[PDB]
Amino acid sequence: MRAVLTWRDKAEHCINDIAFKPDGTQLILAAGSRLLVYDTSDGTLLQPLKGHKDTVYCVAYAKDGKRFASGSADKSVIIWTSKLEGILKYTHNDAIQCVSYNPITHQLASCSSSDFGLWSPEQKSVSKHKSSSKIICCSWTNDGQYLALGMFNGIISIRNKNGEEKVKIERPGGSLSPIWSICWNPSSRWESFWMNREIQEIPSTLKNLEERNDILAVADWGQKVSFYQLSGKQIGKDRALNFDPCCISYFTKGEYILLGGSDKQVSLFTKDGVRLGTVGEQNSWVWTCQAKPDSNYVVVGCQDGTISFYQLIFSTVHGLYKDRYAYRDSMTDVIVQHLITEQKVRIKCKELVKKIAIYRNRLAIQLPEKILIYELYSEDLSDMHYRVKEKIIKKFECNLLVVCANHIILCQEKRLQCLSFSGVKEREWQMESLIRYIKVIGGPPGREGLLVGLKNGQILKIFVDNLFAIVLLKQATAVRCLDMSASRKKLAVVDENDTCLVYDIDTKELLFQEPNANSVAWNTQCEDMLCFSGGGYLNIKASTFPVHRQKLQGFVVGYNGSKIFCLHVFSISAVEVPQSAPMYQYLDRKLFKEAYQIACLGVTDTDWRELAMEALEGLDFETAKKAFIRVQDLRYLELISSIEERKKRGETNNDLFLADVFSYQGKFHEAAKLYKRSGHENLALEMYTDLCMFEYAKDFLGSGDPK
Amino acid sequence: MFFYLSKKISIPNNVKLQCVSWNKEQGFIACGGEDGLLKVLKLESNLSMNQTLEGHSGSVQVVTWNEQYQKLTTSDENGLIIVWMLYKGSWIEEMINNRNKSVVRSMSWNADGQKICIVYEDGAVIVGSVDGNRIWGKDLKGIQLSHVTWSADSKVLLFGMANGEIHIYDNQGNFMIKMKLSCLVNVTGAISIAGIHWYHGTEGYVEPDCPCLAVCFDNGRCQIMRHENDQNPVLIDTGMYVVGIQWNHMGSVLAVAGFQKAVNIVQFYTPFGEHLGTLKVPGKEISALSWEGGGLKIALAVDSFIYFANIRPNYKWGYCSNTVVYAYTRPDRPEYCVVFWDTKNNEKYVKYVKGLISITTCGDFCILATKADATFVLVLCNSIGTPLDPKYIDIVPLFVAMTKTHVIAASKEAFYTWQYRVASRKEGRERIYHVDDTPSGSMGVLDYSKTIQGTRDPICAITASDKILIVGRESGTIQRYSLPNVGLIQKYSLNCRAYQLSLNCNSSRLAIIDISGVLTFFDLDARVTVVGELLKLERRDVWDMKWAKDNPDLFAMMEKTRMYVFRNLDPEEPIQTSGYICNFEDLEIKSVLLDEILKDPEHPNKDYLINFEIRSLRDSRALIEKVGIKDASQFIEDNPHPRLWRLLAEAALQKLDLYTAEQAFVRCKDYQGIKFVKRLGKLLSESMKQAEVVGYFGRFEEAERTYLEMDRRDLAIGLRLKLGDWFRVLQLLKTGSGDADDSLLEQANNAIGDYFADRQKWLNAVQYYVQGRNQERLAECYYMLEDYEGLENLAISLPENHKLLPEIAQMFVRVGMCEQAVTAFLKCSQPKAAVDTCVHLNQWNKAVELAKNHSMKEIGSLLARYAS
Repeated sequence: MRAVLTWRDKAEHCINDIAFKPDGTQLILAAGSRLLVYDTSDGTLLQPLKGHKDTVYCVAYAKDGKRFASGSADKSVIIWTSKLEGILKYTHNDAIQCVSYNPITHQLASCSSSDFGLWSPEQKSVSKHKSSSKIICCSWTNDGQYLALGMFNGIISIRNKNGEEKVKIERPGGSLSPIWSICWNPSSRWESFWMNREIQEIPSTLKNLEERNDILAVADWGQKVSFYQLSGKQIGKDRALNFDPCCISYFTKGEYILLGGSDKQVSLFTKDGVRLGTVGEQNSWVWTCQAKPDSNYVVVGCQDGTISFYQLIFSTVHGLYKDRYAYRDSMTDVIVQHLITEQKVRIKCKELVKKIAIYRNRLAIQLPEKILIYELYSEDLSDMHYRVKEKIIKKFECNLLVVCANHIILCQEKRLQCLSFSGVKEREWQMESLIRYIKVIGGPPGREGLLVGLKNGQILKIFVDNLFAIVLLKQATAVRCLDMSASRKKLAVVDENDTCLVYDIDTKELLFQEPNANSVAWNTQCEDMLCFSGGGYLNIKASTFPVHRQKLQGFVVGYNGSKIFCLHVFSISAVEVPQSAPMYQYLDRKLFKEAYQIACLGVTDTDWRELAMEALEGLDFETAKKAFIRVQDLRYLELISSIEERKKRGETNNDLFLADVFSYQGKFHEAAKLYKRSGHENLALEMYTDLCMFEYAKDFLGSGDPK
Repeated sequence: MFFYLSKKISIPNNVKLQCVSWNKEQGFIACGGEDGLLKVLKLESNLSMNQTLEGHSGSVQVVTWNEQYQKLTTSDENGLIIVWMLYKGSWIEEMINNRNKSVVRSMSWNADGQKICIVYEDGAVIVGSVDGNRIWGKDLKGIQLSHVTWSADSKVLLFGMANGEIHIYDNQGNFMIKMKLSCLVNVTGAISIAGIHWYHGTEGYVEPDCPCLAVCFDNGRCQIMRHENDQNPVLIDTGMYVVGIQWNHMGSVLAVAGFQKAVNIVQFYTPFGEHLGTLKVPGKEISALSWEGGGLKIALAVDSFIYFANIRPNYKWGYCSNTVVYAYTRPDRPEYCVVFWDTKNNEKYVKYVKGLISITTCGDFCILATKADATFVLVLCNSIGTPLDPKYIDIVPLFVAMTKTHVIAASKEAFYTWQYRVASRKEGRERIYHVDDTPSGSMGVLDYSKTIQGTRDPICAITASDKILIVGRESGTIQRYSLPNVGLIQKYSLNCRAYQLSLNCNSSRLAIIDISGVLTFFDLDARVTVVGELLKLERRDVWDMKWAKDNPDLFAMMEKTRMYVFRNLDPEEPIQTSGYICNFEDLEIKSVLLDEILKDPEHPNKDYLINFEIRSLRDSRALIEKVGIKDASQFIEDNPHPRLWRLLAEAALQKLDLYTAEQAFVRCKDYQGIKFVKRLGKLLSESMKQAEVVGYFGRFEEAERTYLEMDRRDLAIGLRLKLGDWFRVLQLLKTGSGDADDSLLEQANNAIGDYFADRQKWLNAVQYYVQGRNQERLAECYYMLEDYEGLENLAISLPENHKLLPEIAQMFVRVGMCEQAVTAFLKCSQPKAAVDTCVHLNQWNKAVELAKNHSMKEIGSLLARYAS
């Protein structure tokens, strides 16, 4: 999790309650006796709305886009509209603390110290209902049927649209713990109800639920947050806290929580309440925190007048071995995905998952406080039962995590440390410069390889067993991505100029360059198949040929068989390589054995037949045999067997065989000249007489007239 | 999307039907009467013509099948609800309930059949489970209900009032917001709903977030919204008292039944509001609709009848190479599933595609034109599904016409030309033209400033043959260009709007199937004093056509439920069939039954591929059957064509004439056939020539059995060896005995090892290569498997020297094992490459030991160099 600070405009007074236009374009703050209509885009402002006399304690929008209220201390709730005007100004007896609309019916509900009013838009008066203590938070249920009132008393009233008290929630600690913020979990079917939108005159005043799945998240001022269902039953157990809560909210789809509060910082908990980092450390207390709708953008208001508009960026955490792709989901779960059977498995970790490192029959997950090492135990190729093997418990600081059978490798600045599953620091290599990339390249079970790339430019292969780096190359610029050929003979290096370099690892020699690359993955199955992905374009070379570039969003993560595994916003995707194009590339250069090697990866039957013909004419009969076997033509196979049984006996001439092949396809004229050139026109004469094309056989009577 | 009436079942004693509900799971048609008549009908002509008069006094008004649980339901005007269950092939009368206040206006089962909502005219609402009627009974207000409908998740429950207000409810009686009605803006008089149908996503959605709900009012205006919209495809229809609404089973065509003033009509719309036709049902007044389960038939009530209307939907299918491509949607995934069913090997290759506007095939290629997240894509595909080249284009690819050399995907006002092959790979020269651009012979590149001018005469269809391009406009003014280098040649100004256009091989004649069913032939290159003319032919209900790829005159069309083959405008006895012409070539027509395939998209049977033969080939075959080859040869001589001649030759070879057959094989330049006939002539044995010829047609199993029966294991082994059936060779070598049996055995094992090794299936190639004696491939198979103990055994098994020991040693060096690498090198010749590794792998002490062993200790410094 990482948060960037888009703007930090600061107002003159202390922030009270912030509200977003549901479009997500203007955020009408609270600041003194005025309301500020900012622009989320830049940070600019429009005007401090002036209708109010006194300090504002709350604001809301309509989940529609037009009406938006603003409670205040002048004991009045002006219902401002879009285009920045104000329309009703119904009043109370007291300061209105929080005013929130209904998410379905737009029935505004504005509470104060003694009584909360309701006002449906069609209603000609405001219905006032008495309350026990000072009401401090309102939160309508997603379906708009219940409005729950936390209070300084420390008791959560829950009431219906009429106002009858259905049920009341008790927070232990009593008045010493005044609920100061609540929020109903906004993930429901109604969440998209409003995704398809398109003279201030007063108002007169007037004076089952067990099957329902909702959760009211309550942040006390007794240093706790809990999660209560609608029926009053608690879920889990109170979550202790060091800061005194002052804000609790949710993201767009209700998959996180913001909290924050007394201490000058806004956290980000999961729905379950586990900490997951920090948006930022503020300058004064945070009174409000609301994520932008349908966005990653959150906004923090404080007791300085400072308004910050952050963007959370969630860093992708993943690992891959061959066909297994374990990645982090919801920031506390790890999904291990088979790339062939596509049989996903989830592993729950309950804390932030920082790094995910995988290897054959190993799965390491770095939690903030410990490292879990998981093992596949059954000997099945598709086995997906990860069982817990070890728990190396220690606060680790490490840039890169790589797991090997019977070891773990932590890259931390220039030190490469090798720890065993038990924990002991078996070995450490003091690499001479910044380690940028590190990658396991197989080997024996315990004594394995590591391919370590430095910013120095060096490239090192390190064996886990022997404490001596084995250098490979010394190309210039830093090595942002590495990879090694299927046979561990050719290396592919991408160096902070998007320039895929491919090296022959045993002769320290270049082979070719490509000018756009962020990620390189050699084929696991066929040696001569590269695949980079630079600048939005996939590119698939084959040896030293031109590339075949498509378009693509993402970057390459693996390359198995015929499948480019591309990653784009947590979504793995398999791009099917066209093998026919490299096959034809190989055929034009008269490389038949390679052409077949590529064709085996899966091509059509017409391509198979084309390769078979071109093998025949090129006189590579073994490739022709395998091709025609894979098309199953008994005619051509029996021809090739006849030619082979001829060559087994004394038969060497290459123009007779090519003439036979041309004749047997049906040229009938190039075959003629080929027969002529060899010392057999008699064969041409037999051909033309068999086709009874006697006009032509007139001028293939080279022998004469010896009967 | 063509459609016509089929049949008219009738109901005795001229009662007036008021409600029809076609059950989707079981093809039961339950029709309400006007005097207590409640009948259940079924087809295949009726099978279960039934009379469930059990109960139901008075009239009968509403009827709903329960798709799950197959429980019928019915209501009288006497408030008498009934449920019917199928016991021993008949319908009986149970769960009788009666509330004695008012009349059941409407009923609805849940999306999952577990709950039923009934609304009464006086406003009272009762919702019951399958068993106990009274889950939640509410009496609402001074209102009069008329409809009720559940959402996809059975959560909202949107009533429909008498005055024309829809009220959204909660799955209880929690009145939420009234729906915002957008379809009516200028209306003034009283409005009743008369039709609501929420399409629960049960075969998936035509578009990932397409409209589902459908509200029409009886004045004639409809709105197809998703959930509760505020903008939504607004429709105007002229139907005086639009009386019905019915989604398709795929939620893809909306059938709207009413009647204009003018008389009965059933208009159609796609979910986005595009019109598709008009049915003109006879009779007095329609009263209700009902689609079949398979979406092919729509059954609609008129007076005392049930008129049935057939529908040909717009399947997205194709035929490229030997592959039937056909795309369908499925509830679990949100993207179209496209199946490249390779018929020849009976293999399936399922892909998933997002947009999928259309599929076009020509030759061995297939453009799946889609919508992307460069906004639209044309996925040019193999016959096995692998996308060769996604080309991003800007214009909306509504109409795609594929020639071998070029593709053309054209929107309503422009068309885009891209050359995807050379008569042989990509040589792309993309261009864009407006329709009214009048380009000259040749020229700009990729100018996308022409797709935005907008016109009054949209493109309705396009086609292109190998030479010319014909763009049809909705005013019939087809425009003809020279394809390789686009240039406007001629305009023709036909009569009617074109729906499908095709050209014969010579590209002189053009067939138009208009938006209705009408088919004509047009002649492009024939000068009347004008330039083109109609050609004095016209059929009625055409819904597919396909010219021959070889003969200009031959033509094929599917009219109604029959196929006609035309040879220059002279039809032939109509074959009876309901399939789509895949191919027309060599006097033979290959067609497929899409309707049966798409009822079971997962498992397409080969029984659904049908081959027909046009008259001439049928006469040749039948005459060869009846009279002997000697006479039929003269007959086929009368009228030459290579297909016929090859038929004659194969008939003779079957009879083993070997004299007629050779003459045929010369009449089709076929040197292969002549050479096979000669070889057959060498054989001096019958039952040997018979084996050769049953091998000629590819019946390899029959040939092998014949070879075994005549006690020739040798030739069966040989035949299975010529092909690749190495498993068969192993099985045959399991029994009997031959001249060189180990040789074949070992060869077969090695060959199976190669068979697996090319597919990257080691641990299977390794099982072989060992029963066989292979060394070169075996080490590679071990290496790619990371079975280094196995490499070590192999390296300690090979003889003292070998060609493979240095290779194994190289492998050990790369993987990093030093001991084993040294012992390998020592086993082979070089010790200097046994010490260069030890220094390279840093076990310096052992390097010193070796150097001392073989006396070339020139490595003095190096250790001190590494002492560092």
